[PDB]
Amino acid sequence: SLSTEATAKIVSEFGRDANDTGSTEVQVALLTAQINHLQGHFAEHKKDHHSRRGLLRMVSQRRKLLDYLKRKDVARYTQLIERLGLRR
Amino acid sequence: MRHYEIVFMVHPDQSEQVPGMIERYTAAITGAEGKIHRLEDWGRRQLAYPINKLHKAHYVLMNVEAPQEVIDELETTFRFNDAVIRSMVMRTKHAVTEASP
Amino acid sequence: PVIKVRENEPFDVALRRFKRSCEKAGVLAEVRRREFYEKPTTERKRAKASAVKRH
Amino acid sequence: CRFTAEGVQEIDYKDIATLKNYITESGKIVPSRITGTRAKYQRQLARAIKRARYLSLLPYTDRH
Amino acid sequence: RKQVSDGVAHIHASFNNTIVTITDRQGNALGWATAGGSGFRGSRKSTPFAAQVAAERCADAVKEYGIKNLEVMVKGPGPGRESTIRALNAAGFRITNITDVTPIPHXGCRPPKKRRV
RNA sequence: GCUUGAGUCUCGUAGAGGGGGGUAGAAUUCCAGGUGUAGCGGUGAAAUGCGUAGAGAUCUGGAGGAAUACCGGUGGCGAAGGCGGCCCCCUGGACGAAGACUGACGCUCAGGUGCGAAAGCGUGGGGAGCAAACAGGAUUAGAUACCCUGGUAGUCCACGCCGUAAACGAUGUCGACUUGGAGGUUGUGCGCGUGGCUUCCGGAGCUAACGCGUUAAGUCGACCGCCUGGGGAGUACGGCCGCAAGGUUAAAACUCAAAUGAAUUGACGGGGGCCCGCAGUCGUCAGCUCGUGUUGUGAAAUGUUGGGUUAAGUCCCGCAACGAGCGCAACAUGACGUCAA
Ligand SMILES: CN(C)[C@@H]1C(O)=C(C(N)=O)C(=O)[C@@]2(O)C(O)=C3C(=O)c4c(O)cccc4[C@@](C)(O)[C@H]3C[C@@H]12
Ligand SMILES: [K+]
Ligand SMILES: [K+]
Ligand SMILES: [K+]
Ligand SMILES: [K+]
Ligand SMILES: [K+]
Ligand SMILES: [K+]
Ligand SMILES: [K+]
Ligand SMILES: [Mg+2]
Ligand SMILES: [Mg+2]
Ligand SMILES: [Mg+2]
Ligand SMILES: [Mg+2]
Ligand SMILES: [Mg+2]
Ligand SMILES: [Mg+2]
Ligand SMILES: [Mg+2]
Ligand SMILES: [Mg+2]
Ligand SMILES: [Mg+2]
Ligand SMILES: [Mg+2]
Ligand SMILES: [Mg+2]
Ligand SMILES: [Mg+2]
Ligand SMILES: [Mg+2]
Ligand SMILES: [Mg+2]
Ligand SMILES: [Mg+2]
Ligand SMILES: [Mg+2]
Ligand SMILES: [Mg+2]
Ligand SMILES: [Mg+2]
Ligand SMILES: [Mg+2]
Repeated sequence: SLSTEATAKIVSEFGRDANDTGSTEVQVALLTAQINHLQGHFAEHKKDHHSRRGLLRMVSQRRKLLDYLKRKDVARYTQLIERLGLRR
Repeated sequence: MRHYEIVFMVHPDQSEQVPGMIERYTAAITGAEGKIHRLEDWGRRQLAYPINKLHKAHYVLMNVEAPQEVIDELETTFRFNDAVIRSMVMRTKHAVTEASP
Repeated sequence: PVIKVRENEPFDVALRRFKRSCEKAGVLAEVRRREFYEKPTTERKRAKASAVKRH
Repeated sequence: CRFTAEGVQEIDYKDIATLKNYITESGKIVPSRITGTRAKYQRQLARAIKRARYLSLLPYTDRH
Repeated sequence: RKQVSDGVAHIHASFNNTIVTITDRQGNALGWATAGGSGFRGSRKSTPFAAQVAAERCADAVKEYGIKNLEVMVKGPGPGRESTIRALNAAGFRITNITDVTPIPHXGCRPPKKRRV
């Protein structure tokens, strides 16, 4: 999983504060960081199906949070996907 | 850094080579900004069963804080040293300083 | 199961000490268990059955 | 259970004097139903014994 | 005909037969007998009595070596585990040790399939 | 807008969760050599087989593969399939404590997509043990079997395919609510609490019954999947998928008046326990019944079972049964019935 330090950085960049761990932007940024990190794992470990199920849950959760944010605030949504480099 | 507990046991004829090996292996670790929390030379003990005809071996314990690569490097040294008949490297959660049984 | 026959001990006492060491170690039951292959399904069924009658 | 009573956290593979209480003379690990070890400590004990056996601090069997 | 004060009796007690082999303590065989080669075939071969007679005849086979004391290595589950050792005692050997040496795999190889009798 | 559903963060906990790499000890087989000598092996009994060209046994050295005794547990983990020596590397989930944070972001899900035991298939490796096929030996009326001696695919590894199993709790997922008892396992607060997971018993209720019973098959709500007599048939045709084996979707004509579930009384078993007998009929065997009560929706059950004891349902003691009749016994005598004898 993501380190305490790497997590704390992401909360600082995308959150309102260090305490603001709940915001959709932070949550999406955290999921994105771990999805990107795990690409190296699954490149090496192609038949780690059990861990991949956890990755696909991260992907699905991110998709649901982005869809929530899109319909709640299109502008924040647009900013976020630019910063994180997501298609949608 | 990660905390490791290392046991290795040396061929009883190379018991006199062990002080040089200990100071060499600790030199490898200290050079990587690593720490030595414990270092016990248990000396020649009776083996519970024969390992490669031998009935005794010279045990050395050391608890170490280091990067994983220098530990990986130290395991390859044990592999390719015929004096080192057997070794075990174990992750520990915390540092261990206090003396063993 | 390894008995050293102790001094001024008769042979029956030596031999029953060997018998008791064997039954404690469980040699013959382990041999009889390993004579034939038991499918894992059969093993689990046996384990469950023993448990249901233990309780 | 001694390990619970005596406040033990991690059973040490190096503590051969302790481990010898939980093996038979054949070298086999004694069941928890005999010794009254708690399940959590029985698992630690089994691991400790298997490490000790690897390092030839304990025998696997009474006939090497 | 060399003298061999101390020896080892190896008892191979299978379900079908008993082989008694007396060796020196290097494991060089000095003499042997079997339940099958002692006037017992089929059902009688796999009995404690046939194992007794095998042990008696093995003691006769090693008469000239002057073996006085024996260790006993017992191997297998068969009917001639105990009766063999009693016979070696009756033959006038000093039994010093008794050891079970039955092979037990620590898992090992898949055994043959169960018989559907 | 809100924080109660859902989610994020912090600290910690247990775990055969997964992927990769390394390594240990036991054992089997094989090879080489020593000692030793007539058997070994196998079965119900044998024989095939192995062995004087020195087996089997025993000791020493070596090679190689596969699986990890004990621990071990109605134990643990995983969506399911499944996962078990030890060590390291990479990695998924769960749970608890105390807050902080987001602010309905949720539940379910046709089509879709992924994962999916074993066998099987492709290419390349590997091959100890085991073992479809196959061969021989037995058994038998025969024995294309069961048993024995061998033994190839396969079982193992890499990568790809297959997509099925009594893939089962034969029980879809999510949420709420509704008496108890005894355990297991794993957290945590001060003997006493409080969470998670799990096993057994049982209450109301439910159920055709069996049973289920806060882990519901109870009481409700949301959404999905599926059924509509037995066969024909999960078959044909068509489509799609597959290297193939085949999978998946899925009819009709025709045919029967049943098929089926659970439970009841018998009878029967090459099921178990306990007894008896020189081991017209069954059989002089000790049985067979009824009234009333009670239990069950009901067929029925109880009594008549049970602990003892007896030649005996003989007698005693217990018991939702309480009594009674025909038998037993007592004073040759054949209970209710059976064989359309
Ligand atoms: C008209 N309708 C579309 C029918 C239908 O609903 C079918 C179904 N499975 O529900 C068919 O299979 C149906 O579509 C269909 O395919 C039919 C058939 O294939 C055949 C064939 O091939 C040969 C004989 C009879 C039939 C059949 C009577 O079963 C056909 C019925 C078809
Ligand atoms: K080495
Ligand atoms: K949907
Ligand atoms: K083969
Ligand atoms: K009923
Ligand atoms: K559904
Ligand atoms: K019909
Ligand atoms: K009645
Ligand atoms: Mg066999
Ligand atoms: Mg983990
Ligand atoms: Mg692999
Ligand atoms: Mg397979
Ligand atoms: Mg293949
Ligand atoms: Mg075979
Ligand atoms: Mg066969
Ligand atoms: Mg199916
Ligand atoms: Mg299953
Ligand atoms: Mg099951
Ligand atoms: Mg089903
Ligand atoms: Mg679970
Ligand atoms: Mg119940
Ligand atoms: Mg079909
Ligand atoms: Mg088709
Ligand atoms: Mg009656
Ligand atoms: Mg009467
Ligand atoms: Mg009564
Ligand atoms: Mg009368």
